[PDB]
Amino acid sequence: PKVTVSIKVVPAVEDGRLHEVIDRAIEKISSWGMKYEVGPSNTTVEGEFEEIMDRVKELARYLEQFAKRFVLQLDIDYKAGGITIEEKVSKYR
Amino acid sequence: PKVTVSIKVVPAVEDGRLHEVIDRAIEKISSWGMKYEVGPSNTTVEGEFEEIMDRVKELARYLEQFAKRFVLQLDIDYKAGGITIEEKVSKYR
Amino acid sequence: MPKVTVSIKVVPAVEDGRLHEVIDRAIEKISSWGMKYEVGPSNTTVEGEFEEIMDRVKELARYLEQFAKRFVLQLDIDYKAGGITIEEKVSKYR
Amino acid sequence: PKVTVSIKVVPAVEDGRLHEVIDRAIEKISSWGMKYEVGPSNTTVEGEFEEIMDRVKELARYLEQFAKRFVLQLDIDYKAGGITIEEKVSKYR
Repeated sequence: PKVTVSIKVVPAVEDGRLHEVIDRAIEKISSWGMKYEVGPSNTTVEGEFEEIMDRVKELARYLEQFAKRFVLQLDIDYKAGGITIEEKVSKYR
Repeated sequence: PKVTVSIKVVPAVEDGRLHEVIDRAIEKISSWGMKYEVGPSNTTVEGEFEEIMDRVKELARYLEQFAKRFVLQLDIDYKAGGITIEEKVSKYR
Repeated sequence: MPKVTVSIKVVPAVEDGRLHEVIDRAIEKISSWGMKYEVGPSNTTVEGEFEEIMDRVKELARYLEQFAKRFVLQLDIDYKAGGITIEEKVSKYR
Repeated sequence: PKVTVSIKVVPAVEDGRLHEVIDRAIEKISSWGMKYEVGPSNTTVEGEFEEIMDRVKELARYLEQFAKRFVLQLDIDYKAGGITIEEKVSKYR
């Protein structure tokens, strides 16, 4: 199935670099070719679950060059038969 | 100084009724008078920290009439001197 | 009478080498609340009355700003009408 | 180098079925052979990042037989050179 996965990076860097590491994470996520939405606290991608999990492997390795330590959080909405961003939000927009 | 607080409610109810509990939470959050944004995974409010914490107390009691069991998650971005939704997202918008 | 559990995670925007002092102060502060608590690898879980914990969280945030000008603070609340406890969720495994 | 990954499952089922789905998840996690710790809110594994991400793919598919909709949350502590459960908790135990 197609699912949604919200991704948050919290790097262990001095706060003046915080936003920058996050920008690299967002840019990387945007390269995946999947529908995505940047929010105030996370970035949500919509796509096939196993592909996203593989992309998350690449994202973590990529982020090492910018931050030696970071928290990476995934919030997955897993639904048999699929769930999309629009099904979750369109009613409130 | 403001903070952002992203709020996620995950009720223990059959999938068919998920959307209803969430609707009520979003409706209640919209009543607070604070700037807010509904995302696919959470709803983010911007405002004064202690007031938001008091509003969260009210939200949880309110939700109990719709779901007897739920997960409530707050992701708070706390910055001395304040932080806003725009400072976090506007460059992607 | 009804309790909730609330797991608390602090992630400070400080260099890796200072992460642990902020977290230590957070844990020390949580332990002063008098509530049953358990420190885990990723968070610290308290069991107690919901509104009291929310008020303690207000104090926690103010307290922590001395040690870190910017931090993420995450709460994961298990809310159950009539109450839920740590033991009801983990005793099976311990 | 290891990471720690804290896993939370929140199924969209009635409250009476909730702890059961979670037990199935914990049992499956225990089959991975990795050091793990069950807590009140999540179960933390320590091991190699990419292997854990592949086990998470299997976990989601497995859980589908019990709950057709669920939230699955990963909180990953990622450190250059590795990080362990003991490094994170042993000071407070």
